[PDB]
Amino acid sequence: IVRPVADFSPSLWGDQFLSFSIKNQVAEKYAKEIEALKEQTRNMLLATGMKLADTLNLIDTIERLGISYHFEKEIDDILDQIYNQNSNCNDLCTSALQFRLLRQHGFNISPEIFSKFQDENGKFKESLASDVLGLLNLYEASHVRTHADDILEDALAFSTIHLESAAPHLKSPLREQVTHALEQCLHKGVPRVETRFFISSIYDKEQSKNNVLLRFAKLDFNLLQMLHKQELAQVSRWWKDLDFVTTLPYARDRVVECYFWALGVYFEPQYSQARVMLVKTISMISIVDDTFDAYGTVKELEAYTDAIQRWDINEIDRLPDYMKISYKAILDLYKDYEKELSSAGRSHIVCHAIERMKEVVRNYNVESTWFIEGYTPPVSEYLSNALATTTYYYLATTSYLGMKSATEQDFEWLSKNPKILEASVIICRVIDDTATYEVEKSRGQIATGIECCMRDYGISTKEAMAKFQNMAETAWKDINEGLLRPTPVSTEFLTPILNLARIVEVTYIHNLDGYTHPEKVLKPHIINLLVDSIKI
Ligand SMILES: O=S(=O)(O)C[C@@H](O)CN1CCOCC1
Ligand SMILES: [Ca+2]
Ligand SMILES: [Ca+2]
Repeated sequence: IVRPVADFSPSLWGDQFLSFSIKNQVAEKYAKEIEALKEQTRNMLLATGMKLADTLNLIDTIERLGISYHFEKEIDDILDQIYNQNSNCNDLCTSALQFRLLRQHGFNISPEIFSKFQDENGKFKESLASDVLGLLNLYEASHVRTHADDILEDALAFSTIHLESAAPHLKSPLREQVTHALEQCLHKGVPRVETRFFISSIYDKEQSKNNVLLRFAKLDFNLLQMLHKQELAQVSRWWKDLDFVTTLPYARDRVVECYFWALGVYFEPQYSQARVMLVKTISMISIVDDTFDAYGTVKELEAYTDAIQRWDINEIDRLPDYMKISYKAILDLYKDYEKELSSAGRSHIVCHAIERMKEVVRNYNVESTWFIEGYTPPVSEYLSNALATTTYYYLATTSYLGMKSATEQDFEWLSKNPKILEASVIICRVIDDTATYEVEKSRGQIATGIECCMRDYGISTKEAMAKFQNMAETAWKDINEGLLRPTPVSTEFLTPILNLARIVEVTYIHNLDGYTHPEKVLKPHIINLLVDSIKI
């Protein structure tokens, strides 16, 4: 059997993450000062007689500084108050910020708040073109619309064209904030990534910065980073001891990139166990993906697929040696999961992730069959198979395993493919297909999403690209509506799904695959998040 030529670049990281020993002295000093700064900051939030604009800016700053997870109660109480008071009487900057912060937190504030800023056409008054802070907040707000917010249809185009026009002459760091925003809006960004940029590039350079907040933000960021580095070392040791690097050399070695993905889903200390479990899964299904894609024969993949469905160590003999390696590791990983959850009495819930893995692997096999037969399905049939092969139903389910307050009813809700999950899956599917179209067309993949789309509708590659973009825009409006209260499950279980969508946007920015090619996109992120501390 002549296998295909391996052409994945090695891990760019070597072992620089394998061993990290926390300096307990520094950690305890940071935590002790953070405790004091946390209380000071709580008192800023609870201060009476604050103006609306002042309150919204405080909340926004604390969120962008990445320290709002300390104040979920306080911030919710305040936004709820603001939501229920309906004092509609402000300027563009405050109105746009009010709208965004309320919507991001699930408060269904009416988009009518923007009507005073528009003419009879629903087009924004061009007289606002010289209000940069208004334009910026409108811009950010434009990204949180649902299907009921067509009044905001023009906001993105309007704010973008005038922000671009104004940017070169703005003072710093406002210029850099505007420029960054035009490239990466806050709502669709990975929170830690935007937080790192905001702290170091913007807030630290603001003449008006609050010193208590800056200090709090730098210490908290660097302390959590210590945890993230301990987690990544622990995960690096686990991966090294699997040695897929050598025994399965055909597969992408990207456990660091997988950790960045898990960090994007949640960064908070309380999700440490959830994070470690998740990254192991992303890493392992990545192995399986490359087994189907870039190594295994048709006959081999059939056997592998059927053994996964049956899920039993007795099936290993029916597999080639190299497939036995990953197959035992997969079964082992889930036994580890059950054991790790045993003391919380939550072992039983692991079955949900297992069934989603089986689903993924079934659809991998279908994808291979199609490729071998040279079959180009209609878009509907393509999607019925390729949505699961994003792995996103699977990763979302996996993300709940370590979350201590996840219940059976939460998994039951997720198992029904709720709308917010479906949207996140679609975004991953259509962005991936837009980015990887030309590469996979050269590899002979006649069953790529874009190809299917072209042949089905009889349209050019350009028009097919656009239709997929539309599906992405539709899906983000669905995610946004999916966050509005009342929510079908607690918000804590929506945020990972939202964050999975963000990860797509961030990983495939400027239409390239940053997971397969981490050097351009992911590498600076990983360095900013997991190598370099923020200089204090
Ligand atoms: O290279 S593609 O195969 O087109 C896209 C893959 O990166 C998708 N998987 C890989 C493993 O991590 C989860 C997503
Ligand atoms: Ca693949
Ligand atoms: Ca793909």
